[PDB]
Amino acid sequence: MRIPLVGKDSIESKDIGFTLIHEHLRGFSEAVRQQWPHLYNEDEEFRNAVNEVKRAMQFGVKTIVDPTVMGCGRDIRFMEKVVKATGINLVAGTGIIIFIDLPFYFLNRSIDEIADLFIHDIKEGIQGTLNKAGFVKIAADEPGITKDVEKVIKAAAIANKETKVPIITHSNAHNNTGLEQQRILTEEGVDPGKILIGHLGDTDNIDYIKKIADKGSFIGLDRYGLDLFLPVDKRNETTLRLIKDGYSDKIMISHDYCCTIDWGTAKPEYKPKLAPRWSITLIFEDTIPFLKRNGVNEEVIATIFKENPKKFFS
Amino acid sequence: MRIPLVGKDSIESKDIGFTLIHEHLRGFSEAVRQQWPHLYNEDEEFRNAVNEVKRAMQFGVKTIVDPTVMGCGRDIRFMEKVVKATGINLVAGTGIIIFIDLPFYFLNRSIDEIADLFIHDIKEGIQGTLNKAGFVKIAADEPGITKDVEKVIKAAAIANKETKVPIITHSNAHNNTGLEQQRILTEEGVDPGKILIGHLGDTDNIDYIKKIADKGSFIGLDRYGLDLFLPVDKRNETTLRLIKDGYSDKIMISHDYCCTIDWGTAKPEYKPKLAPRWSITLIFEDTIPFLKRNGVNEEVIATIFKENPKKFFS
Ligand SMILES: [Co+2]
Ligand SMILES: [Co+2]
Ligand SMILES: [Fe+3]
Ligand SMILES: [Fe+3]
Repeated sequence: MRIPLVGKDSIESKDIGFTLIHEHLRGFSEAVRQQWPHLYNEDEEFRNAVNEVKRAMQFGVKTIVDPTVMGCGRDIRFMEKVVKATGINLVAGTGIIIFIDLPFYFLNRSIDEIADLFIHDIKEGIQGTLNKAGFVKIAADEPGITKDVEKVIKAAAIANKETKVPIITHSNAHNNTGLEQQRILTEEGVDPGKILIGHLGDTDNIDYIKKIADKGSFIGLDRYGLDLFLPVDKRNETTLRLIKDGYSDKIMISHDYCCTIDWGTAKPEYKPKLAPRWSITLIFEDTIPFLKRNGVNEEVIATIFKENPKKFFS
Repeated sequence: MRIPLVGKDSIESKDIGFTLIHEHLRGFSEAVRQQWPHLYNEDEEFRNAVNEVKRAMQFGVKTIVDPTVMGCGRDIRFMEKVVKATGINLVAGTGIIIFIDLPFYFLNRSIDEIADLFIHDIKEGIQGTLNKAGFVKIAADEPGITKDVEKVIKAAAIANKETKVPIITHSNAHNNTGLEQQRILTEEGVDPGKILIGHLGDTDNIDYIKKIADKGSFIGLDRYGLDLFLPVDKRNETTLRLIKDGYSDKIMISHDYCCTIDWGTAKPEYKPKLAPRWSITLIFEDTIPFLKRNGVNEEVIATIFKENPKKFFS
């Protein structure tokens, strides 16, 4: 019974079914929400999350993997309520999202101490519940591999070696952070096939993407719907090029959709094409249809959304 | 009725009495505590805070100012319970402690939006209660005045100009951050006498300290008890030198004691003199007695602990 699920008994990885590997039921900054609760509306967040999950299930999604962790407001009790309302298979994780330095708590603390937090969540449970973490999430972005970023990467390696759960990353597609994450993890003894290097869909530098896939890790053509990083069409072109080039067995596709996020809204940009609705089902309305009529068959779709997650969690 | 108090009616500034201007009932990283509650024990924190406050009151402390804000785990409900248990006058504040960048929430948000959070806490109340903030707290440290640090400083200026509450700072005594905070705030129209530049007691560069006091702001000879920054004796010498040099009317003394903090414990260092017990009453056991027998009279003590806080909040 490999994979722990929020609010359910654990399931064998072979039964994961059609999976969205990188979605967020909700995201927020823990410190801002604790200090200024007036900014938030949990009931609206809950309604939005339930609606999106139901829509995903209507398109045949069986399992959602939610890599919300420390820094983005992971709340296992909110997740379990969404499960109760929908019946979705939901995989929660553990980890830390930082781009520069760790919080003040971590002053004078070792990599082992950080790893112990992840292992606690995997083996004992999350936030005082018996819901266990099924993967580790880590990050790097524009600042690159800082001292503290490297500490978290190495802690994730320790957690993987002890518990065998896979690792999902956040990277910046325009620097080499994804490649660096992969290298540091594999040097620490992590199987490359247990790593998903995230946010690679943000670039059309296909050689960089192929380099990571060729080293053995899954490539996250996630953020489907955020044209800020790269338009859906260019993403689609990149996705289609990778498929016709033979990389289906390394491709993971998701939206990285946040049913509710607290980030300020950026300046809008309007293109000659009307922006597709970023949602947890955009790949069913745009990407998958775009793919199909470009010649890619059902077996490729099954590889990306079923076989690849199965392997990842196997 | 100038100064709001946690769990009490507001008091006139003239009735503040003997005040500890910079103490923490509790500190923690919001994100770490939300994600790994197993690391914390609120009942122990509560017992420790109540014990320390009671001991302070036995030495004649009437009012404690607690500059725990976003980044250090401000919790108004915990504070109100401590008030109920002790009867202390407790002044809570608003603000943000960052050293480099703001949390992800603040992407694409203006200085005005940040100021609005502080003004909400001052005028409406803290964390969904009717307990209001009586000052703004801001920080800068080893990284200096970063873009985001400057945004928070300017937001504090807006809050002060609108509400007239004073500003307490965290600075690094070994760079010019305190001087920079003072300059930026005064350029934005903040009265220098409404600013306390914190952590200046960490240095024995008296000329730097005098420079800040001479520009009109209070000088925080806080961290009494943390020999890491500077031994008590050297602090005492610095404090005594400043007094005999005429700076009593700018000096503010506190411990910056945290009844419970979640920071990892640093490598211990042992000096020929046994380390004095860092606590909220160390100045009653060491500093004030050290001062008195060095010739400083009761009027100086009243200036530092009564008249100066009165002015600050007037
Ligand atoms: Co990400
Ligand atoms: Co400080
Ligand atoms: Fe994400
Ligand atoms: Fe402090």
